[PDB]
Amino acid sequence: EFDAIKIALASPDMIRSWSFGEVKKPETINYRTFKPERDGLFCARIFGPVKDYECLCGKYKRLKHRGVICEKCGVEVTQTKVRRERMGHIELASPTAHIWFLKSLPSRIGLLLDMPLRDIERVLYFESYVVIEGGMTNLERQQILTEEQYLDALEEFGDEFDAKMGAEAIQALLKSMDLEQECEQLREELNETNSETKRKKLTKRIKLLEAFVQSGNKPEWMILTVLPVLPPDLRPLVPLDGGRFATSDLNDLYRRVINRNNRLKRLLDLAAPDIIVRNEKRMLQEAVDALLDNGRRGRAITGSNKRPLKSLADMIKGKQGRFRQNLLGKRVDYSGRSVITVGPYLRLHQCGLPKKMALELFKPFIYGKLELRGLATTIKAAKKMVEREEAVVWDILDEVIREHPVLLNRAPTLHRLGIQAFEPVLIEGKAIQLHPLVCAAYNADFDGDQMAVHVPLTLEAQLEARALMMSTNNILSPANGEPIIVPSQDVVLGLYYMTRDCVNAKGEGMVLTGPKEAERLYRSGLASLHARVKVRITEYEKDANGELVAKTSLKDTTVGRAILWMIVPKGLPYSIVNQALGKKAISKMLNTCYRILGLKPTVIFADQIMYTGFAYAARSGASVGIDDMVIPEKKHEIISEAEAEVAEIQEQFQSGLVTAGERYNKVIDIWAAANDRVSKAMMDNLQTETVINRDGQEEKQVSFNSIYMMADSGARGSAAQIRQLAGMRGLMAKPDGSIIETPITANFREGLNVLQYFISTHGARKGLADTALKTANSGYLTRRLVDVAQDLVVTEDDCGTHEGIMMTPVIEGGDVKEPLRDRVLGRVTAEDVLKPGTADILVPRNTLLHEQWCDLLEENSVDAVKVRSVVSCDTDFGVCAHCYGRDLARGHIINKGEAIGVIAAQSIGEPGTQLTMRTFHAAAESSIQVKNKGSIKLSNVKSVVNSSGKLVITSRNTELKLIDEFGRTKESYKVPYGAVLAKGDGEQVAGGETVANWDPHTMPVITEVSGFVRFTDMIDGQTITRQTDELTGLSSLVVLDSAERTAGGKDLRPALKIVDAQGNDVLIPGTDMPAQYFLPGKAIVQLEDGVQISSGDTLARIPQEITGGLPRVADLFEARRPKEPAILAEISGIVSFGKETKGKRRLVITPVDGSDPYEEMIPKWRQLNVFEGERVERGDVISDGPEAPHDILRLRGVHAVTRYIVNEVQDVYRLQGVKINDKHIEVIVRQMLRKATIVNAGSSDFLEGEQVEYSRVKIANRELEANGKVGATYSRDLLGITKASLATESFISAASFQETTRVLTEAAVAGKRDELRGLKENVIVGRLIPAGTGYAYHQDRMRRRAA
Amino acid sequence: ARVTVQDAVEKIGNRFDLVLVAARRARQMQVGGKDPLVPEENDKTTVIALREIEEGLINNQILDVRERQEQQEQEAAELQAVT
Amino acid sequence: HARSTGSYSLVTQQPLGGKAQFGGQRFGEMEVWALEAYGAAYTLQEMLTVKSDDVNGRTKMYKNIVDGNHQMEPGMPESFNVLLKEIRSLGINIELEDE
RNA sequence: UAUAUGUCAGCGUGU
DNA sequence: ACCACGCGGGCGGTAGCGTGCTTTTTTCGATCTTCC
DNA sequence: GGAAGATCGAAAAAAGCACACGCTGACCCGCGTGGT
Ligand SMILES: [Mg+2]
Ligand SMILES: [Zn+2]
Ligand SMILES: [Zn+2]
Repeated sequence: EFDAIKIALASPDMIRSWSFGEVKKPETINYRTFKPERDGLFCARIFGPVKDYECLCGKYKRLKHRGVICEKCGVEVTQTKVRRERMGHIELASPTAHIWFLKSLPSRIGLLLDMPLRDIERVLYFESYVVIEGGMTNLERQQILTEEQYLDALEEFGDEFDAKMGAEAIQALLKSMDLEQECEQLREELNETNSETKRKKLTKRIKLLEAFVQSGNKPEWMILTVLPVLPPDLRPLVPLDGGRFATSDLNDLYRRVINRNNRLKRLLDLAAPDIIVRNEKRMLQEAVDALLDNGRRGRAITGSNKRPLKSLADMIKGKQGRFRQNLLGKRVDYSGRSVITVGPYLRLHQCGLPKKMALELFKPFIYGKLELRGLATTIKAAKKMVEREEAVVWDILDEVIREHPVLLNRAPTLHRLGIQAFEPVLIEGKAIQLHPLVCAAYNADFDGDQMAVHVPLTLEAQLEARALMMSTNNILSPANGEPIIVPSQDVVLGLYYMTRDCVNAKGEGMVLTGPKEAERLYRSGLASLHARVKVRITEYEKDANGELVAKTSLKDTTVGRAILWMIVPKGLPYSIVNQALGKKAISKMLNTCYRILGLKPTVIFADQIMYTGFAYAARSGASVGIDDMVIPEKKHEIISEAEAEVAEIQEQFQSGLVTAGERYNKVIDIWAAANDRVSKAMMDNLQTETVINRDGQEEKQVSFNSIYMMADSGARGSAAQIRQLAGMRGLMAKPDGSIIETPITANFREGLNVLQYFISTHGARKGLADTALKTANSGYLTRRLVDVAQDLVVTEDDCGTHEGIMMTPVIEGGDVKEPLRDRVLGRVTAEDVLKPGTADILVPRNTLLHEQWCDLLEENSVDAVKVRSVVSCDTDFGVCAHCYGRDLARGHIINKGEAIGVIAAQSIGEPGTQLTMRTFHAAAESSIQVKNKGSIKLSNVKSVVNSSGKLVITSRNTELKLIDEFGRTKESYKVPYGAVLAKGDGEQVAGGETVANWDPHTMPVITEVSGFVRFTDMIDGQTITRQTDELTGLSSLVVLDSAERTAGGKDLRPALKIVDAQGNDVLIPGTDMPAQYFLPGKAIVQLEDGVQISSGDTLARIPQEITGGLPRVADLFEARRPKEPAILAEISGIVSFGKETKGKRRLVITPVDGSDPYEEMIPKWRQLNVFEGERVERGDVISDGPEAPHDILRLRGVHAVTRYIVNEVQDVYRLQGVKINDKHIEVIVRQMLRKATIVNAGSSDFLEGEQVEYSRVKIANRELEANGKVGATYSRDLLGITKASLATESFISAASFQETTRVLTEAAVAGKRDELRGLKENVIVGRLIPAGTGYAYHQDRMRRRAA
Repeated sequence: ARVTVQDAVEKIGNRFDLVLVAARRARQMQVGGKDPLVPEENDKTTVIALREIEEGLINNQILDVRERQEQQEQEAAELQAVT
Repeated sequence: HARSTGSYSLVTQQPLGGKAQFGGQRFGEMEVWALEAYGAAYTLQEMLTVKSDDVNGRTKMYKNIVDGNHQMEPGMPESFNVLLKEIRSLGINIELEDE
């Protein structure tokens, strides 16, 4: 019906056009008869009849009189629903300013009138005068005059100047001005001006003027003369007990406005004095402001409840506004809610629904079936029968729920799997029965959790539930591709107990014909479940053709394993069950079953596994007792030894040999060692406590202790918890993070005294408080991510782009967190991968890397692979399947129409709770040590050989890589400047050897040539001081910076020169400039004048001197500037220091051949890594510190900033052991990089300084190039998630997120038109979203619009 | 009965237009009074449509061809009645 | 709690909330995002229009279900109309373009 | 399905 | 002379809304420093 | 050599602060002022 939504400010004529009448009285209800009053807020003549097809007077009360207006009372005879649409208007006696265009920064009135907002407020609220027309006098036009100044001007000139006071003056000023003349004058002033602040103000005003001119808006329309009113049905008077009626804030505000307007009218008609009418006008303006926005200016008007009333703006914005409370989310019918219990008999696709819930939810279906089958003749009869709960009603209910899926959803819907479709099964009781295997997907436990159920109605919804949202379809996590259906607590324990062996059990050593005989023997009691026997196993394997071929053989196994083999499908081998089946073993067996056979056999196998595990866990009867937590007999001895050691340390400290800090460190180390020894002894005792007499000989076997069985099987518990149960609790930390000297040496089996419990309460409370406070931050971050990535869907198959990002394994000096296989798994390559050293292709250009391709890549020792990335997708208004990659939920490539952005946002947001928010809390090693054996490679290094033959680094950014024999870069290290090298490039090294040593305390100055040292331009007492040492007494020279040096020493630059025997400088090898080394401030020199030095000798020494998980993730995704950002070189060239001003250092970068327009003002306390005359490239660190993402994008490109962001986010998430694919982070990064600022206008019409969408620039450039014209140059800009979300083409999405007032004001001023492209806009409107099954339908619309 | 739709998904190949095709077939059975191409094992309309989609008897092209044939025969019948 | 069809709100014409008064569960923002993660286009449309706001849609859906036809008419949700009227009550004009 | 007449605060529960 | 609409609704005090959050934007006053 | 543009820092203002569910309390009223 409609294709787009247009928003603009309303003219008084159009406002009058909307209204069906004029409201002139504040009366609402007679309160004697409930008929509405005439000409009031509730009026039948203006808005509509109260009753359907009835007249207020009562002359006409039938459909036959439809559309004819009565003459006695003037009430049209239509449906009463017209009261929801018809509006009215109020004719203000005096003009009133609109608050949304008044106090919403930037102030539109102030910006357009170019005069301060406080002057606007003063003249508007009737406190001063402003001149509409200055005239031929000294008074300027836009001059603000107070009362006595106005009187002086009036007595000076009676009528030469015309000054008014109030909103009428503002309206006259807005109307008198000319938009085109002002715009051209502003443009010609901006062309000649040069001030940056003036340029910004002028361009902002130019943008506002152009927006006003292009649209049909008029400035005078920003001052209200006619006030629209809401339809009565949208502000109803809710009836209450008796004659009381519910109060509505909007009604009170409208009544106050009407009363003020009537009083002003009666004062104007009576020719009241100026003071009274001015006060009335001011109070009317305040009332209108309160109606539009209560708390925007001044104190909000309070009602009878001693609280501010809800204005029009208050009920549209915010979390409780119409956008977020009734449009994006809403209450639905055919829904219920109940607690959840566990149903062990249910299948993976089934759920248990109570009879009453199903009867209530499926009522219309029961009515229809009863009417069809003839048990009832009318709807009333069916209602009575279902109320009486007849026998046939139950049969009908069973019939209607045979294959009708129901959507089960938990209250926190963190990710996609929070709502799933299940087949209902009628059950008694009052609690919903949920399948255990899906609980991990729901993050639901049976401790009192509740779930909601929804009933799809149409055939399409049922088919989507069956095919898309069914439980069986959801088997892999979309976040990382890991399986989501794994046994957790009892299945694992049962399978572990069943698949175990005892060295001497009942019926051991016998031979069985097959698994059936084993089951018969176990059930008959003639054999034990752990008896080691030999059974005849027939296993089927898949050949090359896929046919199943059987192999029958005698296998040495246990009775339990043979019994479990019965439920294993035919295609699987016997090696999976011939072992103790823990959680990992069961997960691996399920993965193999899924990989070999398919989906349905995997589901059946999982159900059978759950049933068998539950049954045999029940049969085992495993229980936990006080005797199961065995305390080692050596714990007392270890504790006594530790106490003796700490007593000796305390005695040494009292003697004075060791100070407090090192004594505390040694005590902590001793207690940690004691705890480790106790834990090791307890684990050794527990793991093999059981000893069995086999043939009269004692034999050691794995213990059958229930606690140890639970720990080993992986059901519940871990090493730390078992250690706390049976060993000492270890050291504990104070709330500030400091470790307490005395640890908790008491087991949980034993008694913890009061002090130990009080100590542990600190950590317990800290953890609980962090968990409680994490939820709000996680939810806010998830909402921001969902918004910023709501409109991204797959709309194409292949861009054809040859660009992409290069993926390599991540290593930081000792560890390989993520090998290449996981990084490049399921991603389409961007270029042919050449075989290393042969220049032969290994994989084609556009092949998706599945498991076989990854195996081929890893077997050929490939380190770097360039793959297509979402951030490099050439598709506009969406991405492509090839550039995105394989879908993580389904192994195949992703399909068109999938909402990748929402999935990515949910996948990132969901593990937010697992992170940490509260901040937590030796010196850095001075040398680099190699942990493996391989070659050494040096990257970005300009080194020199010293006198001893060692190599010293003269480059700031130097990479030292340890490479294995296969060419894989196993280790990476960052070598600092002025670092000596034990071994050079290309030389093999042994494990544990040290290859680089350096001093981090101070930075030295290294000479690249050898010769005598000559001094240049230092004088004692001006630039250098020769200070004697405290003990040696040698006079070393210290250079003072600009703070200490005098004016005479300002231009004196200290320098050291390397000279030969002649006495002149030695020319630098490869550089015409001679060897000069300038000494910066606070530089200490030890060598004396004329001392011969070799290459690499240190001329002088310069002395040299976080956030948790969720805050760091939020800062990274918001592109927040760090407190002390690293200073980077904008352009490549030589460095030079200029004159110092403002307590700052001047930096000049001189390119080899280019111009020199770039200068920098480094803060004084910021350390300078670069020297006086070194060469630096683009994106080179001048001052150490955190790197601002904007600087990285500006100086290194999109790929570099994307890599930095994904690396930081992945590091933060991996610190907590969370696996998230990089596709989601890349999608978020691409969504952040959506705007670009022009540089050269070119043939395009874009303004030079304008910032516009990147897709629009790309389309315009493509169109211009297609015609042979020239394009436009652009620079991409980085925006935060909220900033990018607000700055989007669709104003509906921006207004529904946050800052609704500002977004709506800007859209109204600019006259923006929003086309309904995206998920949020279509959800708000109510049509099908352009994603998923509806996506194709939307394409049809795109086909119809073109035709 | 039906527990998974993987074979139907691979028969269609997208899993998004499969829902649309199954919905069209189910509407044809339930509203148009058509007859299933598979034995009716008391299953629901959607399950029957998916089951008959699984063995390749129903797809978008087949449904379009049958609709075109029905339209042409109805047009021929009404033209003969008019004449 | 369980409700097929019951009383509706006045201003928004949406199902009431709570168990003391017959009301429906709230399909919040997170559930909408989860549905958008799937295909779930028709399910979302029926949750937003047929089941909550579209009064004509509600009547037609109930009649169709009673008549044995599982087909829905999307229609126009009343919440959007209420929001449009609320914005129009200010000095801002917002309208739907048929072009 | 349209039924009898629901809006704001404060407090609490589970993730 | 008593009384029912009415209306706005803030406590406290020569007014101003503050005392234990974080981030972003704008504004102005003071200081510098650039240059013709 | 002093006016104007650039810079620094303090201050003021605005906007944000997860989801779902349950319960209870209020939905008058008091001066005041002209109408009678
Ligand atoms: Mg729980
Ligand atoms: Zn009448
Ligand atoms: Zn692409």
